[PDB]
Amino acid sequence: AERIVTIGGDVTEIAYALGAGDEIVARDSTSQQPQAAQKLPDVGYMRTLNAEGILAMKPTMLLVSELAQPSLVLTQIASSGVNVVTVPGQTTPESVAMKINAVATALHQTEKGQKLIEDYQQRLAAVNKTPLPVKVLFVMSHGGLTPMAAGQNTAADAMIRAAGGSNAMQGFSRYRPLSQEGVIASAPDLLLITTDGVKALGSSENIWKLPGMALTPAGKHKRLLVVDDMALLGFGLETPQVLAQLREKMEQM
Ligand SMILES: [Br-]
Ligand SMILES: [Br-]
Ligand SMILES: [Br-]
Repeated sequence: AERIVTIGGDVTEIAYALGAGDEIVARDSTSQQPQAAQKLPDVGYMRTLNAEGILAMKPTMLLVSELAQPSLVLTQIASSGVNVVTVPGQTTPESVAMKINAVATALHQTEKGQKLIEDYQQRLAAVNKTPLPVKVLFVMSHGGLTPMAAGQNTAADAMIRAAGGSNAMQGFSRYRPLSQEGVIASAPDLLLITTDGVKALGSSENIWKLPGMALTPAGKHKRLLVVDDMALLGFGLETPQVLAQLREKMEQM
């Protein structure tokens, strides 16, 4: 009897996993999993929401990532009588269980949430996170906006560390434009990028034309790992599988 709008691909996938599929009426553009979600109306991008697009779906509940913007839109939706449930957005392996908890509590499925958490925790524990001497550079890019490198306090940094690797970029937080000297000094062994990042550059071969990139170990061997954006950076249920693959890629080298 509820009508749920879910915002954040991590959140949507969790809500489906807890059995709420029948009640989900719309989602945001970052929500493409499971495949059923793709058939639902799309209310806008998580970071550029508008109230009308959500209210048009006549929701009773909005399950929304803390990463959603603008915050004013959430306030407007709550004022309209919709139950707005914020889901934690911390980009850490500990955070996934808190996300499951938040959604399970809202859906009155605490028991199923506890089981999903137990499973996630065991899958995460099984990934080898012991340090490996491999440096990874993550590049974030847009359709025409300057390509950037991720430093600390980013989702990409957290994933690299959780797989036992080292971020090639050190000493700054969030993102900085790529420079030839900084990229060369960072000397990454592996280039990590999302599918949308490749789309913005046009092709994978354009990665190797970025500043300094051809003059790094990664560039010398065109060593790369391209991952779906929400799987790589979203900190959802598939986080252990992504970490296991990142670990394997670092090991094979
Ligand atoms: Br977004
Ligand atoms: Br990131
Ligand atoms: Br490769």
